[PDB]
Amino acid sequence: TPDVFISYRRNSGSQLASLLKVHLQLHGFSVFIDVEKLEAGKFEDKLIQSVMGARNFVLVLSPGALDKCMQDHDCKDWVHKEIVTALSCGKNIVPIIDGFEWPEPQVLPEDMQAVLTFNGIKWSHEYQEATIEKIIRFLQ
Amino acid sequence: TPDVFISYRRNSGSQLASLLKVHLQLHGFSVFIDVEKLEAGKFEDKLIQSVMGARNFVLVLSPGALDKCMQDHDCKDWVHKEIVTALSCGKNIVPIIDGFEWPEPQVLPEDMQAVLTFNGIKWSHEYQEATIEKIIRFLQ
Amino acid sequence: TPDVFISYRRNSGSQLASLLKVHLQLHGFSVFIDVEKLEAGKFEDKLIQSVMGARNFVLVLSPGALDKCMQDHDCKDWVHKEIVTALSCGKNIVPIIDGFEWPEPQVLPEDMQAVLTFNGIKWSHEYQEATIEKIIRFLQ
Amino acid sequence: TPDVFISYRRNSGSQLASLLKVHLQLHGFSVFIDVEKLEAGKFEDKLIQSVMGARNFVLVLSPGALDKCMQDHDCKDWVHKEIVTALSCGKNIVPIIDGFEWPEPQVLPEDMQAVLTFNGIKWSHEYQEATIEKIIRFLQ
Amino acid sequence: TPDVFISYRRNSGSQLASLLKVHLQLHGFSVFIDVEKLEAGKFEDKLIQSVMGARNFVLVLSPGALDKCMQDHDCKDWVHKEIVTALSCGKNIVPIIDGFEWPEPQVLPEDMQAVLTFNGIKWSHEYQEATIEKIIRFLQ
Amino acid sequence: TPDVFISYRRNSGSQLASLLKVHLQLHGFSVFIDVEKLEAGKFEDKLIQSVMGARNFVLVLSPGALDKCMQDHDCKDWVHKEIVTALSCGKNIVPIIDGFEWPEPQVLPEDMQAVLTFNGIKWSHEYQEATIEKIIRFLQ
Amino acid sequence: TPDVFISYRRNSGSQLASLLKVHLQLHGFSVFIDVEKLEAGKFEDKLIQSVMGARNFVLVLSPGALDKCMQDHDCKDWVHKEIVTALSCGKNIVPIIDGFEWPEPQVLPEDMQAVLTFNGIKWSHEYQEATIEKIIRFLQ
Amino acid sequence: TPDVFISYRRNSGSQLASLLKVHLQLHGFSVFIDVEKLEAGKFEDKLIQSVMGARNFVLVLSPGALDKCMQDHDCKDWVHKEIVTALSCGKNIVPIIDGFEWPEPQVLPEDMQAVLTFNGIKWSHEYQEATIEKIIRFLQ
Ligand SMILES: Nc1ncnc2c1ncn2[C@@H]1O[C@H](COP(=O)(O)OP(=O)(O)OC[C@H]2O[C@@H]([n+]3ccc4c(I)cccc4c3)[C@H](O)[C@@H]2O)[C@@H](O)[C@H]1O
Ligand SMILES: Nc1ncnc2c1ncn2[C@@H]1O[C@H](COP(=O)(O)OP(=O)(O)OC[C@H]2O[C@@H]([n+]3ccc4c(I)cccc4c3)[C@H](O)[C@@H]2O)[C@@H](O)[C@H]1O
Ligand SMILES: Nc1ncnc2c1ncn2[C@@H]1O[C@H](COP(=O)(O)OP(=O)(O)OC[C@H]2O[C@@H]([n+]3ccc4c(I)cccc4c3)[C@H](O)[C@@H]2O)[C@@H](O)[C@H]1O
Ligand SMILES: Nc1ncnc2c1ncn2[C@@H]1O[C@H](COP(=O)(O)OP(=O)(O)OC[C@H]2O[C@@H]([n+]3ccc4c(I)cccc4c3)[C@H](O)[C@@H]2O)[C@@H](O)[C@H]1O
Ligand SMILES: Nc1ncnc2c1ncn2[C@@H]1O[C@H](COP(=O)(O)OP(=O)(O)OC[C@H]2O[C@@H]([n+]3ccc4c(I)cccc4c3)[C@H](O)[C@@H]2O)[C@@H](O)[C@H]1O
Ligand SMILES: Nc1ncnc2c1ncn2[C@@H]1O[C@H](COP(=O)(O)OP(=O)(O)OC[C@H]2O[C@@H]([n+]3ccc4c(I)cccc4c3)[C@H](O)[C@@H]2O)[C@@H](O)[C@H]1O
Ligand SMILES: Nc1ncnc2c1ncn2[C@@H]1O[C@H](COP(=O)(O)OP(=O)(O)OC[C@H]2O[C@@H]([n+]3ccc4c(I)cccc4c3)[C@H](O)[C@@H]2O)[C@@H](O)[C@H]1O
Ligand SMILES: Nc1ncnc2c1ncn2[C@@H]1O[C@H](COP(=O)(O)OP(=O)(O)OC[C@H]2O[C@@H]([n+]3ccc4c(I)cccc4c3)[C@H](O)[C@@H]2O)[C@@H](O)[C@H]1O
Repeated sequence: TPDVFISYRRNSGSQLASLLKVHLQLHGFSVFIDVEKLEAGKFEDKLIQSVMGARNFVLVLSPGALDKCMQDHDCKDWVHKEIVTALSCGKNIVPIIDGFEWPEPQVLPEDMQAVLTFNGIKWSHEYQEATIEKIIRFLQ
Repeated sequence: TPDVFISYRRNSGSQLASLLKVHLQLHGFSVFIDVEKLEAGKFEDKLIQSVMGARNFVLVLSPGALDKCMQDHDCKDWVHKEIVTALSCGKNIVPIIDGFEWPEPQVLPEDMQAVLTFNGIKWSHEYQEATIEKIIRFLQ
Repeated sequence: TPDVFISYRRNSGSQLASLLKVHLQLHGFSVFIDVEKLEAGKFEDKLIQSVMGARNFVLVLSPGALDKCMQDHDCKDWVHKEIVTALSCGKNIVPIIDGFEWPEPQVLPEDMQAVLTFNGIKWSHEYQEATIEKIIRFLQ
Repeated sequence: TPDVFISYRRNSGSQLASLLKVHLQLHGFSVFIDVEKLEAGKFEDKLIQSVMGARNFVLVLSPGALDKCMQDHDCKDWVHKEIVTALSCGKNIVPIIDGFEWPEPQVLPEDMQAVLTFNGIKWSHEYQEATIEKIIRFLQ
Repeated sequence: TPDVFISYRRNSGSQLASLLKVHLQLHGFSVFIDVEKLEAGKFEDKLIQSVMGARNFVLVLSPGALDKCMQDHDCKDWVHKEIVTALSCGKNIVPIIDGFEWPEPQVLPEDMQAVLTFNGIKWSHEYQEATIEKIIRFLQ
Repeated sequence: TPDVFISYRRNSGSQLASLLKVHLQLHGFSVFIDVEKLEAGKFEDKLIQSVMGARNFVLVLSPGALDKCMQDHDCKDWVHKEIVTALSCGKNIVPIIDGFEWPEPQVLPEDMQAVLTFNGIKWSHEYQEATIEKIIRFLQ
Repeated sequence: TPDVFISYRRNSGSQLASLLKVHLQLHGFSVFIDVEKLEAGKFEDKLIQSVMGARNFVLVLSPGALDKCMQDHDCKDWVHKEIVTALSCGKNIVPIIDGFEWPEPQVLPEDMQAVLTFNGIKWSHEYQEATIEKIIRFLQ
Repeated sequence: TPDVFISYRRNSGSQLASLLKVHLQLHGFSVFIDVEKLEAGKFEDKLIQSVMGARNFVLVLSPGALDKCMQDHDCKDWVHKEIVTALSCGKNIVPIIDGFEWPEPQVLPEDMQAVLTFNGIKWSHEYQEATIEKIIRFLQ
């Protein structure tokens, strides 16, 4: 299974996730993204099983990324699902912040709380080689 | 039996399906379609045993192709019947999306909810060369 | 150089226009379509230039095909603009008819009304191969 | 000297501008971007002196990328200042469409209004591989 | 193990905190600052485990540095709970004074009230060479 | 003579002026700061001669560093008096940004307008080493 | 422990207290002033114990010295707190008067009234040696 | 003859000046103060002829040390008479600042405004050892 798994929001952070894919690949990482690796069949059994098999779990944080996860107690939203699988399996979550404004824990569901307690990486357009060299530092 | 069976709405996807049917045949994929092989008076007992024979099932989801299917408990709608044999027989469904908007699962009857859970291909009018490849990779 | 220049409306004739092209170029003709052969630069020069360079002209009709062409007295529309260019030079126009309501000439621009007298070919949902012989016989 | 020169907005097209530069380099192109090639001194000379120095001119269009270019007849904006240099010197202009909604040519100033007449390349998230080869196809 | 551990507010004590780290390091110390040594994973378990291992404990005070610690009886504020673990563990608390005002001791939480009863060092910009030597003297 | 002359506002840039002095000294540069190289006598003669001496000119732009320069027609403020000297002799100006609100040129006196037209470096607390690496690239 | 303890009011007696130390020091006496001998750790225990260990006790009575001791029932004020420890251990109190006019002690707490009954010493600028020499004759 | 001449206001500078005198003497500078040297007879030609002989001219600037000199057009004030002799002879002036609020030049007579343009020394109660060391560098 690819080492890094990238979880993003389609209508908010598609360009960041694709830039993250390219730099990591040039540095010897095997990355998974849905618009490249997802194929024929039912798409539920491939997202959940692919998250587990990847050592790292990059989460792209872009403005209003977790708005749909709000009040999603039933666990229908597909960003709600992905974080839950990463926590329970205990992966190395590396949130990348790009214009994200953090809320307070009581606004989100109870299952996906531990993501807020992870050390993220600031994405900076002024010093990118420094931001990229830092992300590679976190990844295993 | 034909490699690919095409299911489309008569008053919507007729043009996409015909455009879709030709492209596959140029690539060695024998294709079945009603307007070319449907006769003999008793047509039910061939068209139902035409979707069983072909392993690949294509559901051309043109805008509002499921409109006349809600509350069809009798399952009289023809479009409803073809997919059922695909789900009952566990076929390889490859939906092609052209402007469709996905209703919530609770909307449509519970019987046919399976088709909503299959990864689908978005037909691109500007990059038609790459869209043809992605369909090939999905089809068996 | 191009031999057949195809005109259509992207909001209704996209699939129809795409289907026509594949057969004509299959038989050995040369075809120009915007979403393929159009190149870098300014296009208003190229389209009108390409329309002239094509001995054959094809028009695709469809409901809403000329809704935007109505009251285009300034010749800003691209369907109206390209039709007259071919019309003036006596280009071989081969219209294709579709399911739409025929509007009376007065509403449409007077200069463009001259194309209505050409011997169009109706598109058949059940005799697709029949139309290919009829249309390709019009060409050289 | 540089071969390509990328213009964009820093609050809407920086992720697409960064992804665009990465791919161009792998294919042997020398892309100029501000956050990398800009150094010490007065930047109004190196930017302009490099706009006219590169054969190709690339512009990234994003949601509302030209509003700061509207009614700015004073020419104080820099995306404006870069295009006129490319429009005037007759470089190869390659717009990229990423959610852009085209305005009618009247709103923008006169010296910039000829950019709307070029042939942009739609950015597709589903078919990024086909998008890049097109851009390279345009670059010369 | 880090010899020193700097606890500062981010929005006002970062310039003082970073200058301290440089001067302390040149004398052979091993300072811990979050932006340099905090890495991948949940961060709370790391610094609390790093302060406990920190022989000393520089607390940069800044105009309103402890503004956010009043009424934080929950022990959630981060400057707040950082001090408590060193009072609880009985470390060498060395307040650094740069523009700070001393309020009534009642308002602060009772778990951290012992912090106001320590000998502080006043930072001076006219005599920086002299305030650095005094800091190095307070460190054991 | 030295290599760098550092200008700041003592009320807000004192920490960033001392942080940038020690880093630049460790790289083999000679830095003039007012509270170290300034001895006894008429300081006006020494400041103006020190600005003229060092080839480089670093200006620490912090929140409001140019507020006192507004309406300074008489040229009495001392940060203003140093910038006019640097521009006139054509030195190498390297502004450093920190929380700065960039103003419209008109507010500042006409004498020192050219400072805003030089390329600067944004000070980053998370990526400080890359920032210091960038400054050394500007310096001569 | 010191041979003499200096208690003063920092907003008045600092300059005098600094002149007392530099004169008692030259006569062999060992002195405790807070600005130079107070160091790492908690300070309250060190200054209420230094009064105890001190062999002599000096109270610099300067304008406004005992204003803050007024109605200090809790004995928080350090000028108040340092006297009581001096009286309890039977120490020698040698007040120095510099423009101080003693009040009625009814208002003062009954635990401080003992100070005024001690033989005071007046500081004379004109005849410093006479007052310096008398102070030593009192230091026993 | 004395090498350092101390000017002070007896209602404020008496204590600091006496402190400043003792520290200077221990380092080997023959200092001149009125209470220690102003002999009998007529005192005008005593300290007016001394400052000229003394190379350095220290001036204690306690709160209101030049508030009586304001509008002293008659040269009556004795602090005024000493600055003019120091300036008019071109001596080395070393102001010592203690709780001073620097006035705007126009408030003072033109004869002695030149004393404000000398690099003064800020007296620090916490860092007197550095303060005293700094004066030694400023002396000659
Ligand atoms: N005895 C008779 N002989 C000849 N024509 C008859 C007839 N009775 C009725 N019609 C006509 O057929 C229409 C029903 O079609 P529609 O009402 O539009 O429904 P859909 O568009 O949803 O279906 C779209 C999908 O159905 C599958 N399909 C295939 C063959 C079908 C046949 I043969 C008959 C009916 C439905 C069929 C549906 C096909 O594969 C396609 O892909 C009626 O209106 C009549 O004009
Ligand atoms: N069967 C179907 N085939 C084609 N298109 C369909 C469809 N059903 C629905 N749509 C349409 O596609 C949109 C998706 O956007 P959303 O529903 O807002 O989801 P998100 O953007 O929040 O999550 C973003 C993250 O989820 C993971 N992911 C990966 C694949 C997914 C698929 I395939 C379907 C639905 C969610 C998916 C989520 C992946 O890792 C990604 O990075 C829907 O809205 C529909 O318009
Ligand atoms: N002297 C100074 N030094 C450092 N930073 C300064 C600064 N003055 C201002 N800022 C800050 O930098 C931001 C720039 O963002 P904007 O002013 O909104 O420009 P845009 O993003 O709209 O245009 C996008 C296109 O402009 C070209 N470009 C390149 C470099 C530029 C620089 I350097 C300054 C100003 C405009 C520039 C425009 C480039 O080719 C790009 O492709 C401002 O807002 C300030 O925060
Ligand atoms: N400068 C620009 N670069 C890139 N994309 C731009 C753009 N400006 C606008 N769009 C976008 O492309 C869409 C298409 O234009 P539409 O307004 O929908 O007109 P139609 O599609 O109905 O007519 C169809 C008939 O016109 C001929 N044709 C060919 C090429 C055209 C181009 I290139 C632009 C506009 C109209 C064109 C019409 C074509 O060969 C056929 O025969 C617009 O809506 C914009 O989303
Ligand atoms: N899960 C997340 N991952 C990444 N970034 C996140 C985040 N959540 C939130 N932010 C962002 O980072 C900021 C932190 O600054 P603040 O929240 O204002 O705290 P303070 O400045 O008041 O206290 C200053 C003292 O806190 C200690 N410290 C150290 C590390 C911390 C981390 I890592 C996260 C949150 C607080 C921390 C506090 C440190 O030792 C320092 O000395 C927030 O504001 C968010 O913008
Ligand atoms: N926790 C803290 N750490 C560092 N600095 C702190 C601080 N709290 C406060 N300040 C600062 O120090 C000033 C004290 O001024 P005050 O409290 O008004 O005292 P006084 O004016 O009466 O004159 C002084 C008299 O108190 C005895 N003394 C000696 C040492 C002291 C120390 I060390 C701390 C507090 C009080 C002290 C009192 C001394 O022996 C003499 O007799 C405040 O204003 C702050 O700027
Ligand atoms: N004939 C007389 N014999 C004896 N004592 C007399 C007297 N007439 C007047 N007083 C007394 O002196 C006071 C005026 O002192 P103040 O009003 O405070 O003025 P200052 O503080 O500026 O002076 C201090 C600064 O000036 C220089 N200095 C040096 C010597 C001075 C003398 I001798 C007299 C006046 C000012 C002098 C100033 C000195 O070197 C230092 O630098 C009056 O009240 C009388 O008690
Ligand atoms: N003769 C005197 N001796 C001692 N202290 C005096 C004094 N006169 C006045 N003060 C006091 O010192 C404060 C200075 O702070 P400010 O008034 O805000 O000035 P700035 O912020 O502009 O300075 C930031 C930049 O100015 C240059 N610089 C260098 C040396 C300066 C000197 I020497 C005096 C004044 C301004 C100077 C500015 C230097 O290069 C630095 O980088 C005033 O307010 C007075 O309280």
